Amino acid sequence: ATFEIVNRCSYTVWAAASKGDAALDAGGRQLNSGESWTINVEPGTNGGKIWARTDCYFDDSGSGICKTGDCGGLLRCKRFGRPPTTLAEFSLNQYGKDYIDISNIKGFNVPMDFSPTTRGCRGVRCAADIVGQCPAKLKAPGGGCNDACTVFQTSEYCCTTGKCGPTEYSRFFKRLCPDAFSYVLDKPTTVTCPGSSNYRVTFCPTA
Repeated sequence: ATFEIVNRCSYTVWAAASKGDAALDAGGRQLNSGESWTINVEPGTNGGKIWARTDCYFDDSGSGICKTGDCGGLLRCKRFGRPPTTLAEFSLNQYGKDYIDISNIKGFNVPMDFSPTTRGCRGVRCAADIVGQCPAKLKAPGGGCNDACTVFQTSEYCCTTGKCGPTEYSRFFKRLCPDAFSYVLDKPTTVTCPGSSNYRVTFCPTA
């Protein structure tokens, strides 16, 4: 499958693509404002994620650190990123279908649209100004808005019992972005697309 990753932000993002134990395609790439990166994601991929990283410092070897979404200090991500990270999440070719969503469960850093290229399903978007509205206690020191589980590390927020409901902090994200997951047991906002669809992930969407 094809995923076009497009940076329409006024700032650079270091795009990342991983399925948690491995890179998808090259795993990461610097996208200056206006740049795009088209990757191939293998059919059958489950638990794939694409996200933006902001304010990265990499040396010539591709090692360093990002202020949001850092993946083990690498330019080319193999693992998932440090919160806060707006997440484009997908599993492909699952019983004939693809499944896509956006999640704020690990916080929000960059506004995102995640849409199919085909007409056979809809896209989803979380592009409200969550960082500008972020409650003080959730503000992340390098930018972005942490989820409450990251900040407080209690079962109320982390759902580590498999038993949790909405909170004032999940509702902060959910009201701003109803189409994104705001906590683990949120009413699902996963979209069913035709199997073997192609997609576009847009940072700072306007269309």
